[PDB]
Amino acid sequence: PEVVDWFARARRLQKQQLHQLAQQGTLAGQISALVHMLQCERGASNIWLCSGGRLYAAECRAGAALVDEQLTRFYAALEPARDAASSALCWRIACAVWYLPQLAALRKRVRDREIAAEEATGQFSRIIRHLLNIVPQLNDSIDDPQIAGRMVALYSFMQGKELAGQERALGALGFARGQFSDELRQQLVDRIDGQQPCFDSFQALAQPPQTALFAEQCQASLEIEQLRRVACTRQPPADEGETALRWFCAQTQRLEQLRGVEELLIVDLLNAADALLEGSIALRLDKQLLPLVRQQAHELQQLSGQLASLKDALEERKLIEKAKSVLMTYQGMQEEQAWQALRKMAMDKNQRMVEIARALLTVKALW
Amino acid sequence: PEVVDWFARARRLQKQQLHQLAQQGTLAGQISALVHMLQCERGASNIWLCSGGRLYAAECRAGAALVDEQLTRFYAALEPARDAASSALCWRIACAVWYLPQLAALRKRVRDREIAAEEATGQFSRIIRHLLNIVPQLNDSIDDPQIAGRMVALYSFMQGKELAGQERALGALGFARGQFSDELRQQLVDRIDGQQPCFDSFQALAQPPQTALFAEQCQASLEIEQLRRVACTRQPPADEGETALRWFCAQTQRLEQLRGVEELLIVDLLNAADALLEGSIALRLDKQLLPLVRQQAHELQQLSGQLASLKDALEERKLIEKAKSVLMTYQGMQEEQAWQALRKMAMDKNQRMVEIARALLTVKALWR
Repeated sequence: PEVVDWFARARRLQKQQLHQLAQQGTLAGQISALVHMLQCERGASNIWLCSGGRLYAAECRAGAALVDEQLTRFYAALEPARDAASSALCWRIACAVWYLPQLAALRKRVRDREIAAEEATGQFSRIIRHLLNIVPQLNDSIDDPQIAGRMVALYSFMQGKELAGQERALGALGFARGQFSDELRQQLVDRIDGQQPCFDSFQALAQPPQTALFAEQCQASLEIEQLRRVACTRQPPADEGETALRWFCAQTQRLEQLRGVEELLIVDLLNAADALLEGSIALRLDKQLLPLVRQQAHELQQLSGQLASLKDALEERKLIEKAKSVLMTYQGMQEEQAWQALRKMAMDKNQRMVEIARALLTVKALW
Repeated sequence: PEVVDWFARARRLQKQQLHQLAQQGTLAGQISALVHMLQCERGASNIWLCSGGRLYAAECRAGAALVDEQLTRFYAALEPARDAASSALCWRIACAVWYLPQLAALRKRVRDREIAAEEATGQFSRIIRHLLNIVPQLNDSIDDPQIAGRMVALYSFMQGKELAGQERALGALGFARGQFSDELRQQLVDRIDGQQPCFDSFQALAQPPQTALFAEQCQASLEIEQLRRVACTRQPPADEGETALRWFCAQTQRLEQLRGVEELLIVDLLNAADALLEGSIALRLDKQLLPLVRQQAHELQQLSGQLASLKDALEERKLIEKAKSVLMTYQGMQEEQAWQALRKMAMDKNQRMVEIARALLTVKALWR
């Protein structure tokens, strides 16, 4: 009866949407490439600055050029959206497009070394962050469940990879100074913690050949694992940039492996979109709308937001200090020992430290 | 340059969306009213069935008439929505409209008493849930930040009120039987804890005059609180329906108070809609997109689905059983004592029992 008409419209709308999957997939792929080159540029700039202008100048120069190439292709890929993007998507594109022109200024300062590594790192990260924020919004305008599923798996991956890039940066800073402040250490830990939800989401949503590829091509790194423990537990070697470089090179190799997988996710998504363009109701509705999947996308985007917010960072640190007190009081731990205990529980349960701390505070009646 | 170009198109699109506000606001109001009448019918049918066809026949008949009256208005409010409906909104609407025609069959069984109170309760609840699921979807085509914020606050409130209604039904069943099984008790507890995030979300998002009205009009009930404690602790009195009625009536007054506030929210939303028709980027962005607000709507829908799913219910019970074992082993608690401890922590911390359970399993290396 009336029901048939609501399905007829839903189906009409979805068939129209079919024709935008190509432009949408291409934009996502183009955002991925730009972000990747920006990640390369951020890395080279970091070493350039931490080395006092001794190293990686060539890489900075090649990086910037490759970024400029991808910028062109990104602006090209935005064209289809000019007369089709929703209000919310337009806002996301606007914020991303707003920061891009700052590259000129930023590069000059990196070149002249009139900026600190943490600052330049922060500015590259912000540009990247707003570019990535386009993706989930892109997904809100995609009705096909298979493709929306692939978009969220891809975004999850891209977001984990970005947090891996921030791990590289923060760790390089610490090893270059020869010390990790408690602040820097916490940020490093937060960048490592944060990857977990991202790649977990990716594994839950990806296709079997994709996760197979991930497990094979992106194996855990012993050296990175050891270096993480060093940064979190003791003074690094005073080898004047040598350990920083070992860290940087190992992380760079990991990031290149991740990129190899990411490129395949984008190929698979484009091919899948091509295929589609070749033509109980409640149970069916969840499979069609994928509400929990799209929520996951929003949660990762939100997690990203919080890591870039000082308000949020200090809020979470408040909880962690509280949880440390509980361990200090009821368990006779020392401050550093309390922090390490929470950190260890976070690793073992695959949760962030603030999640462990909140958990401890909710059941504190038992202490 | 290009920047202003994107902002210009956004503003322009938003301006155009102002024209859908009246029908979106109206549809939300008609959904609210239909859900309310269905809640009245659910409760009447429940007393009719639990009293073995002795009480509430008049209320059932009247309630059904009111529902039919609102269905007409609901179906009318759908006509304008058609022209602006996204694919996902179409699906939500189709789902809700798919179950509506089943009311006739359900009522006949209710009259003939050829259905159990829990079964009749569940079928009303299912129609209600799909109607409610339309509301958050309404936001996928609402660009205005203030309105979208109002829609989520309303949905949060509507959802808390629905769960309060399920609390009434579950408690009445238990008191009518003279016993709460461990099962019925968990479902009751779950309906009560579920209300917390709904009304917390409403309070965070509503306007000060709206939270004010709520704080004054919908104050906690000592009688309901005492009866909750009875249902969760000891055996209820075998007074052949007397306590059940006491429960039902207290809860029904509570729901009418909530309804008063809900009607205000709708009036306010409509006024705001009319007044709109007649009118540091990370900062501007958040204010405009309201990611936290969309997150809240997500979570409440998630909670809603979980309470409706046996898979989800049993997944969560597994966690609660594990947490109980932890208390039984490392703290020497009896099983019932263990369960009571978890429920207690959940009230005190304003979290669901499964969240308390998860918290304890997360840190149990500390007890080890």
